[PDB]
Amino acid sequence: MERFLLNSTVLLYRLSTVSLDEVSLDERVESSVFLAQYEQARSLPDHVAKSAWSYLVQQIKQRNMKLGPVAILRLIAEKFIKNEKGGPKIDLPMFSEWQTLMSRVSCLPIIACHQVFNPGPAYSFRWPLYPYHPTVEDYITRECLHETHQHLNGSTSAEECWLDALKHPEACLRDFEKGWASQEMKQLCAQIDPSLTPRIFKDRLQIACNIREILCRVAQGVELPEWIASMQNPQQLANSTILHNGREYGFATVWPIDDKYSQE
Amino acid sequence: KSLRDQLVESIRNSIARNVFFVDGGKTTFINSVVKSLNVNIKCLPTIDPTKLPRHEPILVTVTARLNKMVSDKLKGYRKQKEQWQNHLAQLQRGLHLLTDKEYKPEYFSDALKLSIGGQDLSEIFEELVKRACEILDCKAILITFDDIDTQFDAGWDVLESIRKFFNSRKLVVVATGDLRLYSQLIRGKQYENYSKTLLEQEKESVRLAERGYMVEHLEQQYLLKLFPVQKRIQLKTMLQLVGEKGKAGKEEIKVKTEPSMQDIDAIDVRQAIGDAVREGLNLREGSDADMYVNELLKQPVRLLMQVLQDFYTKKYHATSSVPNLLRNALYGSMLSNIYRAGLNYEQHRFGMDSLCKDIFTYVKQDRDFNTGFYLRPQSESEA
Repeated sequence: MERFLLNSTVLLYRLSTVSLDEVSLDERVESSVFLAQYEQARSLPDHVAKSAWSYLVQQIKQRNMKLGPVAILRLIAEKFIKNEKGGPKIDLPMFSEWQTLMSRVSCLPIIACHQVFNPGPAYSFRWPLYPYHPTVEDYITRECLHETHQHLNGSTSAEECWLDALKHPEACLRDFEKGWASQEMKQLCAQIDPSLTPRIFKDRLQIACNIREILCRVAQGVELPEWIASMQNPQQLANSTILHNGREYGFATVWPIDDKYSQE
Repeated sequence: KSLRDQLVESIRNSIARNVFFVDGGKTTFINSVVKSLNVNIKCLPTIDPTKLPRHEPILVTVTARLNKMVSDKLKGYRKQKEQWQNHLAQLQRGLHLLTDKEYKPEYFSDALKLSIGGQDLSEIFEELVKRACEILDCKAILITFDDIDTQFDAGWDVLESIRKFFNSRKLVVVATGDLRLYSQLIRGKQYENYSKTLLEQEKESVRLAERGYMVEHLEQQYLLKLFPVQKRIQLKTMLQLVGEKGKAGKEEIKVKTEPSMQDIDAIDVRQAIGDAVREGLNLREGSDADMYVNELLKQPVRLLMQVLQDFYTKKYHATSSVPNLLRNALYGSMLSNIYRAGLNYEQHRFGMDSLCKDIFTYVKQDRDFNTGFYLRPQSESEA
C-alpha cells in the first residue's frame, strides 16, 4: 500500500493545492490512496486496500510517528533492507517485491533512511541495492558479468536523469514541449497525469528545486530564513523566487559539495 | 598631489550627476586619488576600459569586482551572503537584454515574472549596490574609470552604463581623459541615428547646417548631463606647477640628473631644462632659450620626462657634443612630429645638405617666410 503514498498524481495534486498550514488532513490521504490504487492496481478486491491502509496507520500510531514519508521510509527499510556483511543488503525472498516497488519509486531516500535509523558497523552510496548469496558472489567474482543489452535511457539509469533535469531544468522543458505537440506523448501524459501540461510541468520542476533548496537549508539547520514565514502556499514555490515584504527572495544557498546536483 | 587632495574632499562632500571627471601621468594621479581613499566609502580598483575583452559591459566587469570584494569581506566572517547571490542570479538571468542582437520573443514571459514593472537591469544593479553597501557597512561605492586614450571607442559603453545604471544615490563615478575625445564619440553616434537614405539624399547646405546644429546641441546637452562641470577637475600642468620665469614655482619639483643625486644634488627641473637647452643648442642664457623651455613646459609630462631622462642619462654614459646628444633625444621625441612633417627620417642622412632642405620645408609649412629660420616655438601646430 505504501507505494501509493509515495507515487500518486492525485496525492500530489491535493497536497500542492492545500495550504501549508492546513493540518488534520489524513482523510485526504486515505481517500486519495484508495483512488490511486484503484487506478494503478485496479484488481484489488475493494477491502484488501482498506485493511492494508488500516494496518499501516495502525503501525504508525503504535510506533508513534506522524503519517509521512519519514514513517513510510522507516517501515520500508526495516521491512526490506538489512545490514549484512558489506553495506546494507536485501532479503532474497523479498527481492522480486523490491523490484515491483522500484518499478514505482526511487531507492535513494529509503537508502538514506536505513543509514539513519539502522547504520551498519561504522559507507559510500551505491545503487542499486542487492541481496546476497555467497555462491553467486563467488561466481561473479571469478567470471564477472557481460552487459549485452543496455539502450533504454541512453544507457543510464533515470534517477540520475532527474538530477540532470534539475541541473538543466530549461533543457528538460525544451525536450518536453518539443514532443508535447506530438500526439503520442500527449496520450502518455494524459494517461499518467490528465492535467499535466507543460505549464504545470515547469511549475512542478521549479517547485521541486525550491523544496530541495529549502530542505537543504534546514538540513544544515541554518537559522530558518524569515521568508519561510511568508511561504504559505506550495504554489508560491512555483516561481523562481518569492516576495516576503516588498523584497523578492530567492532560494539558492551554499552547499558543501561542488557538484550541487550530485546523487551523493 | 594637492589637486588630488582637494579632489578627495570634493568626493567626500558629494554623498551628503554623481560623476567626477579628470581632464588630462593621468593614471598616476587617479591612482593617487584612489589610494588616498584606500565618511566611509568603499572604492574599486580602477577599470582600464582599454584593457578589457573587446565585447563586454563595464557593468559586468564592475559586477565581477563587486563579487570579488564581497566574497573577500564576506569570507571575512550568514544571511547577507545568500540573498546576495540571489541578486546575482536575477542579474545574470536578465542580462541578455543588453548583449542580445535579436529580441527573442521567448524573453517575453521572462518579462512577466516578479516596483516599476519589468526586468530593469538598472533596478537590479541598484538593489545590488544597496546590498553591497549594507554588507560592507559603507555609505557608497566609488567606481573608477581609466583613460581611453589608446581606445577611445569603448568609452561609449561606460557612458551608457553611467546613464542607464549609475543614476544611483550610492555610486560615485570617477572618469579620466580629455573631454574632446568623448565629444567625438558623442558626435559619431549622434550621426549614426539618422537614416542612411536621409543622409545620402537630403544633403544640401541648409539641411546639413540644421542637422549639425541639432547634433552639436545634443552634444552639449548630453555631455553636461554626464559630466557636471562643478564635478570637473583641471589637472594642473607642470609649468603652472613651476615658476613661469622665476616669479612662480607652486610646488617646486627638482629632479635627479646623475645616478647619485643624494636628495641634495637634485638639480631643479626648470634650471636643468634651460641648461640642456642652452648647451645642446648653444644658446647662452638670454631670453630666447627661456621662452623655448617655456614651450617645452607645455608638452606632455611623459614626453618631457623621457626627453630629460634620455638626454642626461646618455650624457652620463658618454662622460663615464651636447647638441648631438640632445638632438638625438629630440629625434625620437618629436620623431612622430618630424616624419609626419615629411622631413628627414633617415638617421645617416643628417649632414648639412639634408638639413638645409629640411629647414626650407619646415618653413614652407610654417608659412612665416620672415623669421622661420629662428625655428622658435611660435607656431600654432603643436607638432
